[PDB]
Amino acid sequence: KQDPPVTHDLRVSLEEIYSGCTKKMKISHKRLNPDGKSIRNEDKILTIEVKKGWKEGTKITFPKEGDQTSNNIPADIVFVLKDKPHNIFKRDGSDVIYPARISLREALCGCTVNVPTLDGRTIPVVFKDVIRPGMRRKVPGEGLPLPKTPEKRGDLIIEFEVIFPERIPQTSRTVLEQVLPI
Amino acid sequence: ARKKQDPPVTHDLRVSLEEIYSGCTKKMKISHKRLNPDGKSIRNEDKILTIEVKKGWKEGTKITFPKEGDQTSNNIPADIVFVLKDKPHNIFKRDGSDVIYPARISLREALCGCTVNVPTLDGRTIPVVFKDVIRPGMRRKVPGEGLPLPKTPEKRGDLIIEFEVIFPERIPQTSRTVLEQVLPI
Amino acid sequence: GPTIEEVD
Amino acid sequence: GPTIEEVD
Amino acid sequence: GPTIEEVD
Amino acid sequence: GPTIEEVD
Repeated sequence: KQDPPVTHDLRVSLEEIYSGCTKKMKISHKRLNPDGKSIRNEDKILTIEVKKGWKEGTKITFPKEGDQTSNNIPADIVFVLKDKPHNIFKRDGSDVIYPARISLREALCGCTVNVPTLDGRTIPVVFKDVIRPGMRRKVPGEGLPLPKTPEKRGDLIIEFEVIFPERIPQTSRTVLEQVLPI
Repeated sequence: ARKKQDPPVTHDLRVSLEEIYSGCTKKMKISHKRLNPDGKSIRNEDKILTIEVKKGWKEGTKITFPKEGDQTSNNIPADIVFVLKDKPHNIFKRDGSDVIYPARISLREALCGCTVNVPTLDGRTIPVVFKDVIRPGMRRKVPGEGLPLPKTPEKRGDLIIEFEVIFPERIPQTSRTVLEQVLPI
Repeated sequence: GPTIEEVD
Repeated sequence: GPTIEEVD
Repeated sequence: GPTIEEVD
Repeated sequence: GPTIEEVD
């Protein structure tokens, strides 16, 4: 009879996933006293080395490190890696999505998007085909290191949102009726 | 001289939107073992279990027929729990007591004006005219054209038109020079 | 005859 | 266990 | 359940 | 020095 696993969410930010980092988690668990008179309280440091590019849901288990409130086997402590909301990107496995907003005019007459990168630069990507709503374009190798092959990286994905007007003049309306494909 | 109860058996009850709209009856035939007169002998029996599906019932509604499970000389037969499940509908999508009508329109229709004939679950058709620009994902509520609220079926949710705006695969340079001069800033 | 547990 | 099927 | 907390 | 079970 071993206590059922005790689960703790380990919130890591995207920059931490990018570089890999260290997390010290201090537990206070209950431990039978050196003499079985008391169930005491004890501190311990559990150090998790977050590998570069690990994915949400990765399990880091420290066996038997839960309470000994019982005369039975203490539960495993299982740290579960969660992604922390980013203010620019949305993570996606080893890819990072960049949401980019454009005018309808830009979606059909072309644009430049100056795309932020993980290392705080911007990358020009000019567009010259129709940009549909929800269209993705990969910028290869500008995502997160692949946790297994961390010399190699995934990609950065540009996902488009196309901003329409409310009002269109009469002349524009007649023209767009005559000229639009399908 | 005590018995003891088997856990409930679950069974899905799949029901279309139109059937949720109006109500219906469903007959489930259950074949189960029953304990004879003598408390020792066991027969197979069939029994019809009739479920009046109420107007507007939501997915997950439970309809329990107590002790309709297999009987032993010894047990309390299990409850048979029917759980209501939506049948996917090929046109509508269910959202509680709202009904979503995905309407696919070209970017032409989206920018130039168009008209959408909204079908209703009971056969009617409601034309809705859009004079202004329609955006991707745009919703337009058609009041009271949804399902009965199940606790109060005099009452109705809404039908929501939700637009997907289809863009062309390509635009030839000749078009783009023309588009450029007429699309707003 | 059946008892109904309703979804709100 | 019991067998259940829908009927017309 | 045991208390857990990040530290430097 | 935990056991690591990975998402792929």
